[PDB]
Amino acid sequence: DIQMTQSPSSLSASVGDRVTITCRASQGIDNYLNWYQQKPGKAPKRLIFAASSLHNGVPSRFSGSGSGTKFTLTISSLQPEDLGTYYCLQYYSDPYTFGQGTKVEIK
Amino acid sequence: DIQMTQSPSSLSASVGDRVTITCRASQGIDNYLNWYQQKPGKAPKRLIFAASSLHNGVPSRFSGSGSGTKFTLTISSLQPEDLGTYYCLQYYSDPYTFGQGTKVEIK
Amino acid sequence: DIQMTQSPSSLSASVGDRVTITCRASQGIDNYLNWYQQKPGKAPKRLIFAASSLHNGVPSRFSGSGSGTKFTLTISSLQPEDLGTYYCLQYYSDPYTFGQGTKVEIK
Amino acid sequence: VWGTKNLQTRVTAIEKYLKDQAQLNSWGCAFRQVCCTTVPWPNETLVPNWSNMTWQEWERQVDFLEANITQLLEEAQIQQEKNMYELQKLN
Amino acid sequence: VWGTKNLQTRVTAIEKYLKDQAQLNSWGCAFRQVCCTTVPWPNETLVPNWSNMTWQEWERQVDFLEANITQLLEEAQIQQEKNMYELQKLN
Amino acid sequence: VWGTKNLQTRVTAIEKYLKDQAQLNSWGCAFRQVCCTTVPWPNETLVPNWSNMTWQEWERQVDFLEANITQLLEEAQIQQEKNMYELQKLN
Amino acid sequence: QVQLQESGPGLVKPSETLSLTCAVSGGSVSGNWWSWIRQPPGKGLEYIGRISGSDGTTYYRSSLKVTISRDTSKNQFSLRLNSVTAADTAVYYCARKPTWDWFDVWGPGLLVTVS
Amino acid sequence: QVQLQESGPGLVKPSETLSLTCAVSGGSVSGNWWSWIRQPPGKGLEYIGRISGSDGTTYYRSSLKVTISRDTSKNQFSLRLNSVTAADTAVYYCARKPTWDWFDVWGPGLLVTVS
Amino acid sequence: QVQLQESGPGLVKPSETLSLTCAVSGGSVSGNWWSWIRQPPGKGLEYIGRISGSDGTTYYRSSLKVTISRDTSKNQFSLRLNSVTAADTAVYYCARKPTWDWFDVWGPGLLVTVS
Amino acid sequence: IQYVTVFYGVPAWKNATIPLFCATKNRDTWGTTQCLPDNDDYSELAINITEAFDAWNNTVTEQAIEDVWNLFETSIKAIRFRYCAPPGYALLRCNDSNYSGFAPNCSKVVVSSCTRMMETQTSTWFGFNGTRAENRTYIYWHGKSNRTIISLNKYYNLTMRCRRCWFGGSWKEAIQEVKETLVKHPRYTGTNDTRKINLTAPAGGDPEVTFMWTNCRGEFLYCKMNWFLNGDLTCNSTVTSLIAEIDWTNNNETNITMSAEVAELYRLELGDYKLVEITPIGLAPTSCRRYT
Amino acid sequence: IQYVTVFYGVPAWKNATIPLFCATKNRDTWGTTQCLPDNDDYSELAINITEAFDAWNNTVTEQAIEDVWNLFETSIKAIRFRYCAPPGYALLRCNDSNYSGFAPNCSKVVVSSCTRMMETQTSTWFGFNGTRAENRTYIYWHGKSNRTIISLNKYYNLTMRCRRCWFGGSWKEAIQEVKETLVKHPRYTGTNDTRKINLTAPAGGDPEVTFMWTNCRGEFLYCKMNWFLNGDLTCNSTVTSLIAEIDWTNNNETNITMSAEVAELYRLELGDYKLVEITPIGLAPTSCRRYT
Amino acid sequence: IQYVTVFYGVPAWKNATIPLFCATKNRDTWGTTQCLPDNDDYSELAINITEAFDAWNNTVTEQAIEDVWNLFETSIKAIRFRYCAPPGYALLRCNDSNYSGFAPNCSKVVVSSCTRMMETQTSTWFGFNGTRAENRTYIYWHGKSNRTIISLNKYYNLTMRCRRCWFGGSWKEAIQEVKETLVKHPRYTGTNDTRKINLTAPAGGDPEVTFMWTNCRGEFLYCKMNWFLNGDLTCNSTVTSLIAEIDWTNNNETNITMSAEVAELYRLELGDYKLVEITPIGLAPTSCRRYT
Ligand SMILES: *[C@@H]1O[C@H](CO)[C@@H](O[C@@H]2O[C@H](CO)[C@@H](O[C@@H]3O[C@H](CO[C@H]4O[C@H](CO)[C@@H](O)[C@H](O)[C@@H]4O)[C@@H](O)[C@H](O[C@H]4O[C@H](CO)[C@@H](O)[C@H](O)[C@@H]4O)[C@@H]3O)[C@H](O)[C@H]2NC(C)=O)[C@H](O)[C@H]1NC(C)=O
Ligand SMILES: *[C@@H]1O[C@H](CO)[C@@H](O[C@@H]2O[C@H](CO)[C@@H](O[C@@H]3O[C@H](CO[C@H]4O[C@H](CO)[C@@H](O)[C@H](O)[C@@H]4O)[C@@H](O)[C@H](O[C@H]4O[C@H](CO)[C@@H](O)[C@H](O)[C@@H]4O)[C@@H]3O)[C@H](O)[C@H]2NC(C)=O)[C@H](O)[C@H]1NC(C)=O
Ligand SMILES: *[C@@H]1O[C@H](CO)[C@@H](O[C@@H]2O[C@H](CO)[C@@H](O[C@@H]3O[C@H](CO)[C@@H](O)[C@H](O)[C@@H]3O)[C@H](O)[C@H]2NC(C)=O)[C@H](O)[C@H]1NC(C)=O
Ligand SMILES: *[C@@H]1O[C@H](CO)[C@@H](O)[C@H](O)[C@H]1NC(C)=O
Ligand SMILES: *[C@@H]1O[C@H](CO)[C@@H](O)[C@H](O)[C@H]1NC(C)=O
Ligand SMILES: *[C@@H]1O[C@H](CO)[C@@H](O)[C@H](O)[C@H]1NC(C)=O
Ligand SMILES: *[C@@H]1O[C@H](CO)[C@@H](O)[C@H](O)[C@H]1NC(C)=O
Ligand SMILES: *[C@@H]1O[C@H](CO)[C@@H](O)[C@H](O)[C@H]1NC(C)=O
Repeated sequence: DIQMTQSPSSLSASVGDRVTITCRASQGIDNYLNWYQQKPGKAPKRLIFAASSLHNGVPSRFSGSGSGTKFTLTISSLQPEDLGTYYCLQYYSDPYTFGQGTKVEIK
Repeated sequence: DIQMTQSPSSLSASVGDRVTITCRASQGIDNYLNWYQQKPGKAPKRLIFAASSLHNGVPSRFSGSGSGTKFTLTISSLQPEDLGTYYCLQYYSDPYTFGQGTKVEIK
Repeated sequence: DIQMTQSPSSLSASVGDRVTITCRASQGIDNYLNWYQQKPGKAPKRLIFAASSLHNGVPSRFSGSGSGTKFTLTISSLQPEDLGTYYCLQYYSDPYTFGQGTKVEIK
Repeated sequence: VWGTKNLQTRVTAIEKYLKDQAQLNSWGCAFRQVCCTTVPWPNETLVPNWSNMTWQEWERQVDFLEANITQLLEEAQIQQEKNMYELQKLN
Repeated sequence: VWGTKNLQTRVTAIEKYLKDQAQLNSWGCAFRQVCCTTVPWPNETLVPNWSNMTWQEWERQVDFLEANITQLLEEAQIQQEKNMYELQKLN
Repeated sequence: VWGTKNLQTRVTAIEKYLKDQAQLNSWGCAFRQVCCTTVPWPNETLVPNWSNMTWQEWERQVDFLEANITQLLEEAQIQQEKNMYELQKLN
Repeated sequence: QVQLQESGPGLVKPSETLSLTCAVSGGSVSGNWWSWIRQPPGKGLEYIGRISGSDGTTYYRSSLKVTISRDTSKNQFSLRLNSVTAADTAVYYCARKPTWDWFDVWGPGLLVTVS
Repeated sequence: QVQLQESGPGLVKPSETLSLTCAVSGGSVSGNWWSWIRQPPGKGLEYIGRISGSDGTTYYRSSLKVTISRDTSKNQFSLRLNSVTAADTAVYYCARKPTWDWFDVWGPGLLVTVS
Repeated sequence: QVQLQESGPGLVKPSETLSLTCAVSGGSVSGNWWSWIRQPPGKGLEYIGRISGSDGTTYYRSSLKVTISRDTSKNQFSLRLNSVTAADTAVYYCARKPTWDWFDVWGPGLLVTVS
Repeated sequence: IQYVTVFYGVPAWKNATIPLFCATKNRDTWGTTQCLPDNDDYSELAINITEAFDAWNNTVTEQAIEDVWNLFETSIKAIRFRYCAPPGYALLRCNDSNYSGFAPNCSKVVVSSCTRMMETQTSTWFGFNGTRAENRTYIYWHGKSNRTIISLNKYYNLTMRCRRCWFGGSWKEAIQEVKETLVKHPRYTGTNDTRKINLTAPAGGDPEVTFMWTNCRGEFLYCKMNWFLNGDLTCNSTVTSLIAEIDWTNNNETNITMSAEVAELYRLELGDYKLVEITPIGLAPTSCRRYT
Repeated sequence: IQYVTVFYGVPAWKNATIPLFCATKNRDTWGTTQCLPDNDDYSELAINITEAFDAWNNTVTEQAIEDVWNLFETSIKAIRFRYCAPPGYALLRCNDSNYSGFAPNCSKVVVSSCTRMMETQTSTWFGFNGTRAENRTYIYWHGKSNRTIISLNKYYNLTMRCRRCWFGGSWKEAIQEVKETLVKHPRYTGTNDTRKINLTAPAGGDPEVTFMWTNCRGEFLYCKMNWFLNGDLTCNSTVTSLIAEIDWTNNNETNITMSAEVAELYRLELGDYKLVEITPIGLAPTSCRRYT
Repeated sequence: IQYVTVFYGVPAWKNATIPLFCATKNRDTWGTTQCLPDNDDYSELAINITEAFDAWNNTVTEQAIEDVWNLFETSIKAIRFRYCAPPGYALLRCNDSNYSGFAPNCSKVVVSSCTRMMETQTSTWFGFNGTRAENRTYIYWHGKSNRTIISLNKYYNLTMRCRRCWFGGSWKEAIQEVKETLVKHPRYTGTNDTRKINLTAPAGGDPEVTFMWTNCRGEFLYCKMNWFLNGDLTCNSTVTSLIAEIDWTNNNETNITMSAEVAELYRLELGDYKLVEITPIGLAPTSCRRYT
């Protein structure tokens, strides 16, 4: 079993700024990561999978990267649509370890 | 002068297995190696020369590699034709050092 | 401020030999170097600039190189035209540091 | 005219010879016989049976899916390559 | 003849398609959309206004200077590349 | 017809321009002016006199040997390149 | 492309069988890797099991002692577990397991509650 | 392309104003970065200041307390300094500042002498 | 391509001259690098000398004090040594020295024996 | 230091002169003429930068006049086609409403992968079906010649009927307005045009100038037009243009020695098009540098 | 994760339609016709995968009928040639013995870089030299139409001699066997063919149908064939095929309104060939990934 | 170890046979003939290595004889052009002063991107304007035939005037010197040529051999040349060559059965040129090796 350290769940940001969300890997999982965004009382929808593989729905704002031990998620801009909770999923090994979720509240 | 350490002269193997023969280099001879195979009471014939340079007579079973300090010879399969004694030759410097020969006997 | 160490100002050379002139950089100036050659009682003229960028006037005899901390100037051959004083100029930072000049005298 | 007949065949061969090499060499691989790409394979359940399967049959099985996978190459090449230019600026 | 009309157009496209790709691929960059070169940009005072400027207008502003910058590529490629061959000989 | 005459010359130039670049770019070197290959030179006793010798004369001296050296390139490229794919699988 | 829908009781007392059904329309349950995940109101996502419709693979987590059937019938599947624990109550979601493919869909789910 | 020429007094007593003029022909002083450098008879080149004709930048060395004007008039520029020091006497050269461009020209200059 | 053949006495008493001849057919002895190697019945291959037909190079091992001629005559060459030692008796093979070329041939050789 | 950087695919183009491909709908035109299939695409994008335009010197029309004549010669021994450029080539059109042949400063210009439909008619002294029939009236003027071609509005329709030509086809209200704009045409030197103008026919002599030439299913018609100014196949005509060579010898009176050249008719159809070769090479300075 | 991997040179092909090159031995055919030299290569390899085949819709024959007619027109104003595909193109043949024009499920198919020798003959009502003369008798059948063409075995040889045509050339034992297989032909609806069949000629009217057309060193022969059914140049003929349009209006009797089209004769020669464009692009999933 | 190294752009070439492009100054030659513009470039570089040369077997002249004949045929239904090779192709010339058609060991040979100016003249029994008019006299000799063609020096100028031909045009001093060099020509077997030689015309029979053929603005001139040996358009001629077939049957006497073939005239113009295809591929051994 391994432990995943996620970014803080509390976030205060202004429009036009860059938001970075990270969940660190304990070892070399070899970019088997996945990401999701669930709205309040609604089902999640995929945005980026396999670390770096764009999924239809957002042109460039969502773009992850990283391999081996270092992994990061970079967002160029913040928009009203981006809101809710974020999770990162790993499935290299049988016992999955999940994040704490980010209760994002914009202002 | 340098000393060459060869693989054991005694070998027992079964059909369908991989046979690896190695003679280690004392320093960076820079892949001036050569190989030969002499049948009992018959002259030797070249199989692979200059570490990795295929010679006509065998499609893929004989294939060497390695450079600098590490050198190896890998054979994918064993066949009835492959039998006798094996030697590796180096000529980087004036005083040549030879192997002990492998009295290969299949079963 | 930084200090530049230049090659000796005295030089004795014969025809057909290679002449190397070097002025060492204190840190990673990132190849912002320039060179000049002033004749006695006449204005200097550029020969090589930006470390490696040929200037019209000499086909191949003048050719510098080097980046980061190491910088050198190599001349394949010596000719009667090559004579006078040599300097190397850096302009990465506001306070410029210059060389001592080479009173080259051929024989 | 037979003269136009011979000329028409030749130019078509060149016109074809570069078109495939024009579609190729823009994804990232110029002339390498086999090379890898960062795009994941969709629908892993459609893994082909490497033992009993032929190239001719399987290509037409994924004809409907060819037009979708090829488009993703354009975004992959430009996006990944572009970011490298800014990274080296600081150093 | 209309046959020669159609044929003349096609061969011209290939003739053009490789000529630019012949002028290119000799400087050092084969098919990379954007790549850097060691040649410094002359007359730094002519830096273009990236905000209010268009590619079509600026290209004709430096038409006189195009013939000079392109020649320096030939010397840069062969000279730098050639020296690497002798360096590896000793090792 | 003179129209076919002009067209025949042009298509031949492109047909030649890619054929040599088709024979090349499959050995491993695409457009590099000079590059090295792992194939040893046969018959070292035939080393050319670099001082007094010309390219035109020596090429026809080894015409009989050209057909043999070129074949070995095909095996060298595929065999060495293929093994690299399996090596990276474990890591 | 697909119009996933589901339904459930929504009222289960403690220590009774848990039954939840998710409907599959426009696709075959066999040949697709399915899984069940629940969202606790306060905690995050937790993996609780996996099942493959091809029947060639069967991988469960050896901490919950739970099994899920794959009866085709009319292209439907459901969860089976007994003696529901208070800590196990959560909002249950039905979806295919996350994989490295472009296709993945999830159902809104419904809340389970205990006294 | 260009035919730089200059002139000067050539005889300045200590503690008088230093005036030297370098003429520009065939080019515009504005839009070009100019600088003044002097060659001591025994010492090497030393940087003493910089000035830009665009007027957008002004960078001097904070060790000589000297300023240089850029009056266009008829495409000419000169140096201005007072109370010349004995150690400051040298052969003055007029030229554009060294940059990473193919174009750069220098003037022969003239010698300044003091008692 | 080539049909190397050789012959020898096969019966040499200790302390007599050693003579062995290897014939060359279809090729020129000059312009080719030749060497002599013997195979002891129990031990492996050992290098004993080298000779070049071009006459520009002459490299021997400074442990056996042995020399080999390169007389062309009718495209033939032989070995010359005196006072044969008991430990030096072995199966002698004639062949070109190993090089980095596609061409290399060896002769069957014949056994030398001493009392 | 800013080093030279090469860019591929940036928008840049120059003049060009090459033949074009086929594009047409109807088949059975001389054994299909080895013509490519036509794609239904009239899309046009908006561009801001101005581009030079011409109608007499453009090479696009020069090929049409030779191509159309060659097709007619085969008959001796009515189609609607189109030209589509290959990759790396594009066609420009000036959407300015005040186009008169010379628009070096086009306010809005569009880029199209293919031209429009065009009609081929071998006729003199009149402008047959055409394609530029619109509500706006304007006349082209040559800068190097005073030579011109007049476009006719579609509101008049100038009905014509020919048999075996009997026609009123005057539209007195129509001609009054159009000629008053020829005075308002961007240049009109002297000849105030105060209620005095006569369409003087070419002087006598050569037969060709004396009588017109019109084709109706292969008929060499030679009739007299003197009346207006001063079983059996039937056909109509919808006039849309008219060729004329304007000249005057004095400010008091003007004589219109109208021309009879057929080549100019096709030039009006494609007079708002030019072929430009796109150069995707672009060089810009950047601070980046190549490794070693 | 299995990432997409691109493969070059894997075997894959689709339909194609392009002209072919020359290949022939004899020279002096209209100034060599700019035809390439011919290579003696009839090699064929074995392939397992089935491939669709056709004889009426294939584009290879469509060019031959136009090419052969163009050659004859030059005479107005006997050769053996071959078509060899360029690189990236190949020709397929169905080696199944039961080929009858439609073989969508060919058991064994071969790939050849060049086609076979073919003969050009402008004749009607008969099948001249041909190349498919073999010991097997079979008849092609159209699925959309019922136009048939009958191949003739080489054992009969149906000797013909023409002068100035006098010929027995019946082979009563030969015709008895072949027609009994036309009943056994894959489809034969009604008309039990129990010892009753007549080769009814086309009804009167147009001269072309009434009399045949045969060429012997440029001779427009028009003779009568009514007898059998109910210095000076000399030539022979070795019949190998025959065109026919099979039609029936009642089960009791059948009338064979044989056709006289010349294009079908060449189609039989190349009826077991198709042109396929080879696409060397192949995409497969692999666990490998590119560095950075 | 020396490993194989590949070099690109090294000088190496072989024989070649391909058509050439246009190059000419004057326009209006059959609608411009789709001919490229001509560049004023007669530069030539010096090369040391010898190269084989030929005048009868070279393919460059074979295309000229076909091209010139095709142009004349259009008249039935005077220009100065040039051939310029494309990239990767070059033309060689032997600058040796002793060139006589066979120069396998040319001492100095030059490489040129384009050939020289040439003149086309359809004439027999004489050599019209030509381009090899020089101060040196020499005669070409075939190894596989006696067939010769004689170049004439420009000093004599052999003035000719034709009207409606009246001409002295003997230059008795000129013929005495040139024939004495035909004896000194590299080979001359027997027939010592001691003050006895007669230009015997071809024996009677066919009309073509009996009378010459000369064109002057389209005139089929057929006159008699027997006198010397034993409003209205006017034209001149400047003789520069002469075709002849030298034959002898005995050592005592020799009969010159001069030929009348027109193709040989153009061969002399381009007889010192050959087309070579440049192969920029070169393989050399080097001690270098590729990384991994
Ligand atoms: C990603 O890859 C997967 C696996 O390779 C693909 O899965 C296939 O999806 C198609 C979808 O059309 C499936 O086709 C469907 O098959 C159903 C059952 O077929 C099998 O049924 C029994 C089950 O044991 C077998 O014994 C039998 O032999 C059949 O093989 C049909 O019922 C479906 O029909 C439905 O739709 C029609 C209308 O189209 C209705 O009229 C019907 O009533 C019914 O509702 C359908 O034909 C196919 O079976 C799947 N393959 C496998 C192996 O299961 C995905 O398609 C592919 N793409 C993605 C995921 O986007
Ligand atoms: C690898 O590279 C080497 C070196 O570059 C090549 O060596 C050459 O091999 C050819 C083989 O044909 C040699 O040609 C032979 O030359 C013999 C002698 O020639 C020289 O003789 C004296 C010796 O001093 C010189 O003074 C004189 O000037 C000559 O130069 C001939 O006798 C041979 O003829 C034999 O064969 C013919 C039939 O072919 C018989 O009729 C004759 O009787 C005779 O038996 C032959 O012509 C050549 O000399 C070699 N070069 C050198 C420098 O020695 C290899 O060929 C090449 N390829 C390999 C190894 O595969
Ligand atoms: C092509 O053939 C012609 C002969 O028809 C060659 O002409 C020769 O050209 C050389 C030029 O290098 C002339 O050399 C000159 O000699 C004079 C003598 O003093 C010298 O003063 C000049 O400076 C020059 O070196 C040579 O005279 C001339 N000979 C003739 C007979 O014209 C021509 O050189 C050939 N082309 C090449 C590239 O060599
Ligand atoms: C042939 O391929 C099929 C794929 O559907 C596979 O199931 C089978 O095992 C293979 N082998 C055979 C048919 O022998
Ligand atoms: C437009 O470009 C010019 C460049 O000369 C610049 O000065 C100006 O600020 C830009 N912006 C405008 C005109 O709004
Ligand atoms: C020329 O080349 C030959 C090669 O056979 C060489 O022997 C000679 O030394 C070279 N130099 C000369 C001939 O001056
Ligand atoms: C078969 O031939 C008959 C004869 O008239 C025709 O009526 C019918 O349409 C044809 N059908 C097919 C399937 O060929
Ligand atoms: C030319 O004359 C010579 C004199 O012997 C003769 O040998 C040669 O065969 C002749 N050639 C021809 C073309 O007859």
